[PDB]
Amino acid sequence: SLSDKDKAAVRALWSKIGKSSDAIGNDALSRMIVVYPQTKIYFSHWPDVTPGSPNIKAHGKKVMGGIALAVSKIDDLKTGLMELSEQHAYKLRVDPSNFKILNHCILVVISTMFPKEFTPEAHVSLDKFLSGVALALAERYR
Amino acid sequence: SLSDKDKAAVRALWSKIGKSSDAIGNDALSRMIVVYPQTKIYFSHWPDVTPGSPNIKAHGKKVMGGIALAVSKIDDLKTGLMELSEQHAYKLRVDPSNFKILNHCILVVISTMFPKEFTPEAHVSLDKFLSGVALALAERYR
Amino acid sequence: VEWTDKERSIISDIFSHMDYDDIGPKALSRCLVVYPWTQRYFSGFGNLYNAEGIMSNANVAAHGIKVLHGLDRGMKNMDNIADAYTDLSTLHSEKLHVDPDNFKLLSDCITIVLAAKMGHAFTAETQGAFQKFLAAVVSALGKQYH
Amino acid sequence: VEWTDKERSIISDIFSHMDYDDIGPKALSRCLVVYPWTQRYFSGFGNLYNAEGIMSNANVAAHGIKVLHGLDRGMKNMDNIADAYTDLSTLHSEKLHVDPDNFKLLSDCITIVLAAKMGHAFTAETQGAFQKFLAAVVSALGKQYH
Ligand code: HEM
Ligand code: HEM
Ligand code: HEM
Ligand code: HEM
Repeated sequence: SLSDKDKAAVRALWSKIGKSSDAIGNDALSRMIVVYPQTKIYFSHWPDVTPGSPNIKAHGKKVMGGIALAVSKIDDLKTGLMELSEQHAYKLRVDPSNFKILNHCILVVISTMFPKEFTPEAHVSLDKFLSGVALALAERYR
Repeated sequence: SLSDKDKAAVRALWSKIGKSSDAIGNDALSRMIVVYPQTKIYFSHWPDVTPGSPNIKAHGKKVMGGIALAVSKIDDLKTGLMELSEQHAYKLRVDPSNFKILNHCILVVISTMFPKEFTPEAHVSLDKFLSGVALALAERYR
Repeated sequence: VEWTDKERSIISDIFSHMDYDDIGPKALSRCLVVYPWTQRYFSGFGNLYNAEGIMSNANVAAHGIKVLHGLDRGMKNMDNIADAYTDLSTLHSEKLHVDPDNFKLLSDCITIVLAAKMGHAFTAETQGAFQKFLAAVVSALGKQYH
Repeated sequence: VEWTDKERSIISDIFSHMDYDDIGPKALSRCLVVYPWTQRYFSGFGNLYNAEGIMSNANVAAHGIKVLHGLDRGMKNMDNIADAYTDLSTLHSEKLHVDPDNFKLLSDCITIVLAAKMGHAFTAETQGAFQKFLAAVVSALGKQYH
């Protein structure tokens, strides 16, 4: 679980990078689909599922919006993300191994954009937070 | 996280098998050391680290005692197992991949001893509970 | 994999005494219940409702038997597990897109169901040989794409 | 692994422009900080205190460079990754007893440090080739025992 120190480092980081969250979400989602092709089946209903794609761009905005929600609900992730856990883990039955993949790609994308701010200290807390997200999303499976 | 249904099924199961917990702990620990040899380095300081072993027997009693503690503290695993998380994850730096291994071997051992009571319904809740344990034990690493 | 002659005999005894009609359906059933996101990969299976739907669903049973029969082939060819599984490895990790982590879950359910059938006969050393076998099979199922 | 000629060129460009003295120490440092149980496997390393101990510990640096040089050998022999790693696979998964899951953690830290160095040049397709490479290396490091 996160410490008040972890919470503060996530808020301060998000404070620094959240301006570019639209580009972060597009980029992180593009990379998950290219580097981890097994994930493309969840978006097979879109006409264009390649990095340029208008659909990836619109949906990455939405995913970074869910992260922004987890940041503001950082003290109770389980309740804050219950609607989203319902959607993924109940309806779409997204296989949870895939949440670690998207989380990895978000870290790569932040590293790519904010190398100076993405220090190892910021990385431990962002990594605990992102695993808290994955865990909150996995709540409704069973 | 566990539901009141999960909690009740764990208590009822533990109620049925807890008589034989000394044999469950010896057996589960014997199997982890034989089937998953990478785990033997944490007990290299014992003179005998083979299934018969007097040391495995005494220590399996202790591990099943930690499980009995998690059952009685089932509503807040994080706080109930904090001393043990300190011991493993801080002091011994046990690598957390190993908690899933010991948990698997406990399920095999219960299945071996109480096939009738180890139904699939009992298995989902016992499996959520054992992962809650592993997660509570991993609390102090970082 | 380098196999011992003791391992060959254990693995052969195990398979030779297994009832595929009993183990396969229970292993798969249980996997679909304990790890319910795995139900997603099975398109056309029917009324997969609750836990007693799955348990007596004849389609899940049918399919549990095909899984044990797929293991039967690696048992018969232990020095060449990797290549006897190219067909299956290709379907599972390129036509079905099943995450590798799941072969590991099912394999854990086959072990648990086999431990409840064999009881005390399912010793640590027996478990150690069967586990080495299945880790080889699991390894051969993902082998295709990285 | 079946490699494309585009993959061969990407992987070769990457390595050819990497500063091993910069990447290796930062990747390993970061791995020891983000996943601190990995510090356990490193017997004799010294004062591994806090985060700025680890970051400027010359022994961790020294060792970060050996890891990148160990990758350098698989890059030079891509059609035979598996067998160029028997020495290392044997030390890591039988003399050191390092859980396979950890090669995956370090490999993720090398990617993150390499993404911060290359910036926008570290494209999805670049990432896709490097990841395929490292999954092959990780596969070759555990390959020894099941
Ligand atoms: C960081 C973890 C994730 C977050 C924060 C997240 C967030 C979201 C949000 C906010 C939505 C929109 C919900 C709506 O429109 O009602 C969504 C939809 C969706 N998510 Fe995720 N998600 C995550 C992980 C994943 C993963 C790993 C996958 C699959 C590989 C996935 C697959 C989907 C799909 C298929 C949709 C529906 C889009 C459509 O129907 O066009 N999600 N997600
Ligand atoms: C279900 C998960 C586990 C539980 C409930 C558990 C419980 C315990 C308990 C109650 C003790 C005794 C503490 C004391 O004597 O102060 C202990 C000690 C220990 N545990 Fe665990 N443990 C678990 C998992 C593991 C794993 C997976 C490993 C390593 C592979 C491990 C390694 C050790 C060691 C090395 C000791 C010290 C024994 C000695 O010094 O002789 N534990 N554990
Ligand atoms: C780990 C050991 C496994 C083995 C030996 C195995 C083997 C098989 C075999 C023999 C078939 C029969 C299909 C045919 O004759 O074309 C099959 C089908 C299938 N298996 Fe597996 N499998 C394994 C694990 C898994 C897992 C973990 C999943 C996850 C969902 C899975 C999903 C499927 C699917 C979706 C099919 C296709 C059935 C259809 O055609 O509708 N398998 N597998
Ligand atoms: C994943 C990619 C990895 C590669 C290519 C790699 C490669 C190497 C190399 C080249 C050495 C030099 C030793 C010698 O010359 O004898 C080494 C040593 C070592 N590595 Fe790794 N390694 C990797 C991952 C890991 C991980 C994840 C761990 C976890 C702790 C680890 C633990 C060690 C240890 C304990 C040593 C021995 C140093 C000593 O002798 O004190 N390695 N490795």
